[PDB]
Amino acid sequence: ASFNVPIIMDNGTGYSKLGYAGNDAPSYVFPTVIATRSKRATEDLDFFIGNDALKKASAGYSLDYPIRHGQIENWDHMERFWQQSLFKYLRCEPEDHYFLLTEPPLNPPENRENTAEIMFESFNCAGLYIAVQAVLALAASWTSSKVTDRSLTGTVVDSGDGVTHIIPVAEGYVIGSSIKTMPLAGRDVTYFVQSLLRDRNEPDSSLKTAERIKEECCYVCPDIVKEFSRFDREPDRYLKYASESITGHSTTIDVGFERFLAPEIFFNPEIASSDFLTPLPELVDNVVQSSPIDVRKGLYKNIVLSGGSTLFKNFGNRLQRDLKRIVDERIHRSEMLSGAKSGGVDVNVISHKRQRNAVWFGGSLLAQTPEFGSYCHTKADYEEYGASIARRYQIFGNSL
Amino acid sequence: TFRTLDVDSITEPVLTEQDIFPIRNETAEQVQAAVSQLIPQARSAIQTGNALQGLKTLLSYVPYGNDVQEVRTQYLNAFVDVLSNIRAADIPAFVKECSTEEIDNIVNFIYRGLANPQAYNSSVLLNWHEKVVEISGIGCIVRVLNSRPDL
Amino acid sequence: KGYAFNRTADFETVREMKEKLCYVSYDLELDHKLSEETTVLMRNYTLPDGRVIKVGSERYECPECLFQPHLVGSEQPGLSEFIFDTIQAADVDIRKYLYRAIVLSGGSSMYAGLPSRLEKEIKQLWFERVLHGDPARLPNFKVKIEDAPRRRHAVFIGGAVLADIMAQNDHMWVSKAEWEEYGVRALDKLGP
Amino acid sequence: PAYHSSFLSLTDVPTTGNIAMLPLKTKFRGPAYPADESQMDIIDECIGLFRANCFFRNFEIKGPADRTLIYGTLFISECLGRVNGLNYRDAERQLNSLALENFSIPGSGFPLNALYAPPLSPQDAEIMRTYLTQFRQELAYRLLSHVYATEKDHPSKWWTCFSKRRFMNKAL
Amino acid sequence: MLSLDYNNIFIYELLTERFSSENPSSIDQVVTDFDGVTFHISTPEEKTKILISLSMKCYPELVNYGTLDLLKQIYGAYVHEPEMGYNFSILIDLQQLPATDEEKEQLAMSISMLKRNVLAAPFHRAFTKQAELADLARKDPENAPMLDKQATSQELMAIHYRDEETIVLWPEHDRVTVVFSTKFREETDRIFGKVFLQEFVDARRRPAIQTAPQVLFSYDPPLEIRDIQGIQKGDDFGFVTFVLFERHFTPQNREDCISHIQVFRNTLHFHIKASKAYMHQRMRKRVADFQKVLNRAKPDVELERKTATGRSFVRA
Amino acid sequence: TALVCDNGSGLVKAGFAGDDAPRAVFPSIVGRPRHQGVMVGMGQKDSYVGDEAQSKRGILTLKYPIEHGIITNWDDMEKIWHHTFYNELRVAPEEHPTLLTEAPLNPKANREKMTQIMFETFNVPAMYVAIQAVLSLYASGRTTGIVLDSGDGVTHNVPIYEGYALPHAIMRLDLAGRDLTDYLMKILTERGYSFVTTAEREIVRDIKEKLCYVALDFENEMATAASSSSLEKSYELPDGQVITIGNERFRCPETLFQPSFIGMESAGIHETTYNSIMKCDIDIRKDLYANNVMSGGTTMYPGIADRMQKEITALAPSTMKIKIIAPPERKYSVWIGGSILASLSTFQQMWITKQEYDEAGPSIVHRKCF
Amino acid sequence: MSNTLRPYLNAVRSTLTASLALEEFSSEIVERQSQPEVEVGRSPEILLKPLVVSRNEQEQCLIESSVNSVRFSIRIKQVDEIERILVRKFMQFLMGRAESFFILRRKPVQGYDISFLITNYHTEEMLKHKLVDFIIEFMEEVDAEISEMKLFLNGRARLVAETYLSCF
Ligand SMILES: Nc1ncnc2c1ncn2[C@@H]1O[C@H](COP(=O)(O)OP(=O)(O)O)[C@@H](O)[C@H]1O
Ligand SMILES: Nc1ncnc2c1ncn2[C@@H]1O[C@H](COP(=O)(O)OP(=O)(O)O)[C@@H](O)[C@H]1O
Ligand SMILES: [Mg+2]
Ligand SMILES: [Mg+2]
Repeated sequence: ASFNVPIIMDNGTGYSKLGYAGNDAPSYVFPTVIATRSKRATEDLDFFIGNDALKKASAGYSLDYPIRHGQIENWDHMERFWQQSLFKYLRCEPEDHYFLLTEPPLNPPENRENTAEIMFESFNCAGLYIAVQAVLALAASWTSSKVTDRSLTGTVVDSGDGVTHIIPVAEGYVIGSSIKTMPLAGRDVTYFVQSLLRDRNEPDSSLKTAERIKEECCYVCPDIVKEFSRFDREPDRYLKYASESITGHSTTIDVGFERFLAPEIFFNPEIASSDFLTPLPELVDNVVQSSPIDVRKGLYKNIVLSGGSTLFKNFGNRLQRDLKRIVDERIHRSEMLSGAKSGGVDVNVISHKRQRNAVWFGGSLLAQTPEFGSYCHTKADYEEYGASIARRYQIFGNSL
Repeated sequence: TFRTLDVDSITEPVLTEQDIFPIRNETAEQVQAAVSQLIPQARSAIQTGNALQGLKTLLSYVPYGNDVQEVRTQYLNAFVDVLSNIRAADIPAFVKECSTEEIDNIVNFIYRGLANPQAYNSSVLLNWHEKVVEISGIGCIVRVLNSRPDL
Repeated sequence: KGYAFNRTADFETVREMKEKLCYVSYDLELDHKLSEETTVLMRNYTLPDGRVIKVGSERYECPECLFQPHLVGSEQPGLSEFIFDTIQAADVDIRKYLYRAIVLSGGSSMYAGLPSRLEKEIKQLWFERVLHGDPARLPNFKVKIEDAPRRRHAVFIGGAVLADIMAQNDHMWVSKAEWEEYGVRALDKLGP
Repeated sequence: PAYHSSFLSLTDVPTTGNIAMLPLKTKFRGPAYPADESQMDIIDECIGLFRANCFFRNFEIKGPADRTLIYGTLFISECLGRVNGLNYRDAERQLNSLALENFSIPGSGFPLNALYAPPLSPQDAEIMRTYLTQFRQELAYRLLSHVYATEKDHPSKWWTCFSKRRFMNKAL
Repeated sequence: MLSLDYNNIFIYELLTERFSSENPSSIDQVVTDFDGVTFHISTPEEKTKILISLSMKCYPELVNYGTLDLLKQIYGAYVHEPEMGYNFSILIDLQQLPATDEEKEQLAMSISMLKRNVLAAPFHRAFTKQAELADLARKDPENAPMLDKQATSQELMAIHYRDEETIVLWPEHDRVTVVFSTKFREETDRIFGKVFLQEFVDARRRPAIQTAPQVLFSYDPPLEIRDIQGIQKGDDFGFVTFVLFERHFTPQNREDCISHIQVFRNTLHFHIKASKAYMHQRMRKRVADFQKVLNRAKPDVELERKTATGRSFVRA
Repeated sequence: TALVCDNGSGLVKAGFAGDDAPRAVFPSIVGRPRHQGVMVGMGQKDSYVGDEAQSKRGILTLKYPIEHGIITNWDDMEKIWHHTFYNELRVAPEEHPTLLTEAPLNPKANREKMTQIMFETFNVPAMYVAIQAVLSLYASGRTTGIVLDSGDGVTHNVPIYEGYALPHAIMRLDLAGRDLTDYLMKILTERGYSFVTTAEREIVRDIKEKLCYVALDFENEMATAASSSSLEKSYELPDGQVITIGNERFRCPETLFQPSFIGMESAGIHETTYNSIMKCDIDIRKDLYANNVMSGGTTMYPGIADRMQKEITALAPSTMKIKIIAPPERKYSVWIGGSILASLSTFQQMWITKQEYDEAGPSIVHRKCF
Repeated sequence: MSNTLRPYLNAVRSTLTASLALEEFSSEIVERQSQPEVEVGRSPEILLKPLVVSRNEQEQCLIESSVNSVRFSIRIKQVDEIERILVRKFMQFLMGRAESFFILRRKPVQGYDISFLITNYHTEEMLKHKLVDFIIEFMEEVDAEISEMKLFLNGRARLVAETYLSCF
């Protein structure tokens, strides 16, 4: 492999985190959005991305998010997003560098195939590793890079903008049969905040204002009928949020029960959706109880949080208490049949200083390894087998 | 692991092409002599400018077999050389006077010619294909699809 | 593929979809070739909602968890290797009679091509583990899967036979008068 | 999940069709048995749960107490549709007029005629109407004490926002 | 983008943040650039003090062409001892900044512009020596041919600035000539790059851009570079020549001309990549044309009416 | 399927994409009681909509929320849209995309509030706003022509050549069937009959819809009516008393050809059509003249197509064939062409979607619906 | 385009239309299953002989045929390295859409640029004369499509040259 630093690109549904292996942060963290125009033809040169795309809606560009619900679904826009990432922001030559890419555990064979042909034929990268994204978020949880600080067994709950998935990993191996996914994350709680501002007919219900009300005003409560009652009993529970309009004037928004009812989307997904029903503490139980019996203590002892939509105030404490309730009720059913007390299991949900970008920090830490260039597809593999080299699922069991 | 071991190839032997098509009732040197008598007539008919009679005589017998590629390719060299020397205005009058079996042999050997363009001129074989299919219909190609694999 | 079926009512919908569209691949690298090189495996299914879903490799990839249990997280051997390890544990004098009558039963035996795959995969497993890859004796190994049309109901149809064989033999059944004096020890009649 | 009626834990409760004629605190005339004035009853429960329950899109009914809580939940959605822009006094007269006016019972345009039983006799229909009229008059009067709690000449926006939150996509 | 930025965008945004920031956090950031260049940005002793260091494989050649003198002239009191593994370094102290937002902005710009400032010294050496030769040729026009002939060999700069590009340049009394001994090693970029290099030279023959530097192209080397060490006439290099005349490096235009000529092969490389995204949209547009030729094989049948989620509908 | 809602100034016309005709067609009216509500109970309401307002009208003040193609009252327009979805079509609007319509040269805010109410009040999955005359050209089976569309509140001309609109040549005229109804009230007053209330304005609209017609030569018809009983005929009011009228039958529609009858300084609908053709580039004019497409209820008068052809033949050079296309279904051509458009497969990519509105706000309509 | 291609595309049309006499046929090697027999090859009596139609050494068809399936594969004109890149990538976008063009393969057979599989079901559910019209209209146009793409590539190489060279 080349001696140049690998380039790390976590392309999320909400945000892309771009940087180089071994740095103390991503070089860029900006929305996974493209601004596109809607006698020589140049409208495919005229686009913008990230923070510079958000500035272009008033100039008549159509904004789009080429990743939705965790999966790339517009390969024209994702190719233009990557070329602009590589040549504007990272300012790099693909021929000199190995790349770490990411996508959700479910992601189609078709997506890794389409990713490999853009990377090896459009850009001609030296080599590509498409990582299992929340497996990197386990490695970001270490107290330091030294081997004695590693905890190679843990459940990881990743919750970004587009999807939340719970991954069991034990001794560094991903138990792919036990992956659970909930199709609801940080964007669906924004659409719920937006919908509640809109039901009150508030002066502003733009998407940025609903987003900023999540980041600043929202938190996870114990129980929504007790918390609705606390919003009768105590008057300063309602906040006032000052927002500036697209046409440049002030507004003031009263923010109310969406402060607790919007983060409740994870703990009662029947608020968000007709199609998904199991709450996150029961969904994490289903991951560990489908997983092999000898790893269950290790998977409960280390439940790592990952992705921006896990950062709600009191989120890890609600998950820990509700999962500890599920776990001890199941252990006590067995103690009451057997007539003897167990040792129990400690359920620990872990929030940590790198939790916001744990996939990128893990990708950086794993791409720093001396062995890394041997796990990549090299362009010499792609010259023989084409994009079919990337098609086989890494995380799940394959037939053949 | 067991999944990849081919058991079917030894426990259930499949039909061979000679179970579908009857065996050739002539030896390799017997057919090689029969074609070696015809190729000189086919060459000679070009020199007298009677290439139409060159085809009518060459077409009176056809070699077949997986044991006879050398004489099959010599017969195909003579066939494409004969078809290349017939004038394009003579083709409609000749095709309508061929039997269904002579037509079947013409459309079979223009197909063997079209399979190897570095040896054979496709432009004359496609001109012959247009006129033979126009006059005798689609069923002559259907007889080539259905034909023996060692023609 | 982005579809969702998490409602308790939708489990019967994918049961009917599986039961209509799934089949057992006879040759995995061939079905993977038809799957990855071709669109011929693609099929449309209409849900009782009226929604239409597209299904392709999942048609052979779903029932493959019977022949490869690791696909559903199980460490057990699949159908062919579970049946082979069972017959190959029987005494030498009876192994032939067990291979000459491998009787399939129950609805999950009904996938298209399952008898064909099972017979092949037992011949193929005897060729690996008994002949060590020597072709010369493989034609002499006889296996016969019994694969009757009625076999989804063979337990009922056989229960209706056995219940007639013991209908007049009133002592063969555990009695209410025997249950109320012995309790659960009345069931010790029902074999070892 | 959603919140069910604590009164599903009651037994030998009077019933019509499959509504439970639960103990009720009220001053309106009708058949409902007087509850204790010191304890929550189904209307303190129904209004207390409504603004959580109207967000859920899935609900499994445990018995006739929940069929009663659901009819109340659907009628609170009707009241919050009727109440908007009114003074507290105009709202009391409008929502009593709503409560009193001729409505469909189960077994007749009723929205949930698959989940509720028809009245068990020609006389069961009259006891079902005379209960549901008393219940929904009390339910209207009690709701107004919450939506006009802090101010008296305009309904609280913290209650009017549920006026389009159609419980389970059903309405009366 | 139709054109590349000249400066490192990360260094510009980071310094524009830290020069404004109320509370600077620490940093430890290795940052790549084009042509194998790399930067290290860090706070190695205090959060208050940022060290920016450049690594560049041709820096020893550039020092022979007066680079340290230009970097001391540009960065002044901020110049620092080189960091280990880096060729040049600058220390900026966040409590020692200029008194205005506009001086802070042009300092954040100046430090982001550092790759093109280290690489500008051979071009300033050529422009300033052309002004000496211009004055001597203005003194005696019949001696000028001999001054130009000796300056073509005695005042030539070659920079082997990456392993598949040599930039060669020299002054003569009326011009600076610069030759890019240029190559694409990736085979699809060599194929598209032949079209880009051909249409580049043919563009300069059209009336609309006669105001530009003269351009010439070949694939043997220009006569005056044929014996420069590391130029090779059979080794798949093309040779793009620019003749900058006095009007292309006039005092209002020198620094833009330097910035813009250094990025030549980088704009060509970038547009050879971006052309694939253009070809791909050209392709999938006529995949959608060929759909309409297959759609005429679908026999016409009415589908049942469906809601937006695909559920069946029972009206009309 | 998708809803098509041609919410015009005088009639709402609504239904489903791919249907032969609109299955909901009702007055674009909200009615409110103007009298003492003395009997308690009685099935009384705070307001009434459409055919319910039109049948109760003797006790109601009637008002249209839309005038000259512009929504003037959004609270009553939401009341009308609610009546379309829940009462008249009997659908969940959150289950169906909706194709809406408006006249060209409308205020920008009309399109914005119309998209906002569809996504935020009616919770629609997707919507689009089409220009009404562009829809009417699909209903003609044509991809070139000039469409003269005249409804209740607005008349407009849109020229289209080979699917390209010429937006500089588009004409609007804020004169159509409501101005003709008001003028019929003003001239009925001269023969003896006063119609004054918003309810009596519906009686004289019904007189206009079956007594009135366009004269081929106005001054000859005016002289023929001034000298004979033969142009006179009668109508019966709800009260059973009879109205007889004569030259009022063709003087009312003549206001489309002579807007000065209502005090307007504008060209008539014939000369406005010719001025739109003459604003187009010289090569396209021949095919516009051969394709004058009539639309909307104000084009339903007897003789108006024969008059329009006579008048345009005098303005155009005699060297070419003027043709006026006036289908018998032209009462609904905007809705018919909306049901064509909403059923095309490329149009399924042209919808504004819920997700895309939520990301962009109501300004998304100006950069997607043209 | 068809004056130079006419003899060739007439031979392709005639023999593709002869070859599409397809039928429902279940497998003789697997029970309760049917497979496109040309694509599996496990029972040779229901394979018809593979036919090559050719204009040139570089411009060729392979027609492979069976009781229930035809596989049709083509080599297309690629006279320079630009066309080798442009053709390969255009066929990859076209085969990436194969679910919506139901008779496309997702991969070509080795040594061919694009490939088609027409099965029994396609001859039952689609108009088979319009299937062979789509094949021949694709073969008629693809050389004009690819040549126009190298004009667009030339036009962009001029755009960046003129934009670059005009800002000195
Ligand atoms: N403090 C916070 N509290 C709650 N949510 C947050 C917070 N900070 C960021 N988010 C949300 O996290 C999501 C982005 O997380 P990220 O991990 O970057 O998602 P992704 O990788 O899928 O794009 C957005 O919905 C964002 O608004
Ligand atoms: N037969 C008719 N004769 C004359 N006017 C008519 C006729 N039918 C309808 N109209 C008039 O047309 C107008 C309604 O036309 P319409 O196209 O539905 O308008 P809109 O779309 O703007 O609501 C009303 O003024 C109505 O009286
Ligand atoms: Mg993410
Ligand atoms: Mg109208």
